[PDB]
Amino acid sequence: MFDFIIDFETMGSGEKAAVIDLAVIAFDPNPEVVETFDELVSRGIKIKFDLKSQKGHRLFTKSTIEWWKNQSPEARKNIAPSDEDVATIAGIAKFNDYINAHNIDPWKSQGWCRGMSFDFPILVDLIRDIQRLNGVSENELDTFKLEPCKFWNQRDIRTRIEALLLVRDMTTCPLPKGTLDGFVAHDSIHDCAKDILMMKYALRYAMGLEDAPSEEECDPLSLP
Amino acid sequence: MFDFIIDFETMGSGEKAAVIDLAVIAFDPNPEVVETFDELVSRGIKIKFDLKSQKGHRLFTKSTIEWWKNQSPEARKNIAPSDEDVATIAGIAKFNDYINAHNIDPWKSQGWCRGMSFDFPILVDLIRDIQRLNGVSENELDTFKLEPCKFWNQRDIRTRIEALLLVRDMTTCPLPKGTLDGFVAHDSIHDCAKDILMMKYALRYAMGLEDAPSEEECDPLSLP
Repeated sequence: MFDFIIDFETMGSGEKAAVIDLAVIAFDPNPEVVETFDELVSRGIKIKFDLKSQKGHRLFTKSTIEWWKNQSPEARKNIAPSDEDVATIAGIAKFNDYINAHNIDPWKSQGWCRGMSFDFPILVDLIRDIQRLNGVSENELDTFKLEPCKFWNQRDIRTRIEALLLVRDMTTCPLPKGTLDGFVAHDSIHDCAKDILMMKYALRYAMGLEDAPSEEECDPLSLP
Repeated sequence: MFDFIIDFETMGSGEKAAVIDLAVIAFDPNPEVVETFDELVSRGIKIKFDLKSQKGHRLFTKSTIEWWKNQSPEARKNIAPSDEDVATIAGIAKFNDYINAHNIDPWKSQGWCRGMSFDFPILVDLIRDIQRLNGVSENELDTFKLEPCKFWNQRDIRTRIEALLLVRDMTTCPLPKGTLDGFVAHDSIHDCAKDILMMKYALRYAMGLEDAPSEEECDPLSLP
């Protein structure tokens, strides 16, 4: 029984926000199982969307367009159009296929993102497109069976880590030295891998299966 | 500096969902203060929405209507129209007034709901309505200064309680005897006060400030 992480890059903010990419990784919640960076990254997939086709269908917020304009050249590159872009209806199909193929229990697994109010409402809006394509009226939408986890099993990453470490406003977690060797800063799959690791080590410390390293004794990439 | 909790009752699922009421309670995050049920309730407010005014504007989901059809008559009484009903712009104004009168810091306070992907997107869609009321286009909405907490300060109650107690899928917390004395079933404000109390004590049981009551020696309104 694996859990999973998801993370969207978008051009807007609400549940109809134009989506740039969607990274997802299944992982083992067992506190004594410490899945490493490389295997997490390898198990993960990145679904990349065709932005143009969402014009007229999804929401390009201008305060987000400008935000992207000011970001770094390598961050802007990761979000440029490429030949791997897929329509959103193809992307959500790929997303469901990954879940069905990766030991996710529809009733017992948990889904995680860095801000539940952001990724899950978009995810669900995309899954609702699956029913809209099949002619379902908006007020008759019912995606309870199509969703990758039960809604009461979505989980917020900021809330988890902050609660595990008992430090208000602390939503990252230091990892032992070299845990993030091979990290590429604007690789969607890596970002989810680091968040998976930070949540596992927070779980081990709060249980007492290892101790929090020092500032000079931990991978500096894990340090806010 | 207080934190706050919110909770809608709705007739719908997405961010456009038809709203029935909105309970909100400002409360003290500090562990060493245990505020009583009676003062939490007395600090809370309930905004009840006029359902008829939302027909054609907000989403009435068939399966949510059917789920309401099957609740007890006590639960359904809260749904019926009432003299205290307000238009959605009126209720979001009242919500903003309550937040402004109750020691909430925009940059530091944390907002709480049972299911971050449910209430906060509806809250934000109601606040967006303020900007559409001003003639702002959908693609130029920007509610960042209007939101009661910053988006990264939203927090999920299910994730919190489960993290503090270290039991997978345990989203309630046992309370010492008499803690819920006075609880009235299906009172929107009472439910939020219960959740504030369950979050506080879960923090205390994690910090060693008290030991959890035994399943026989706890308030039975806190059991699963």
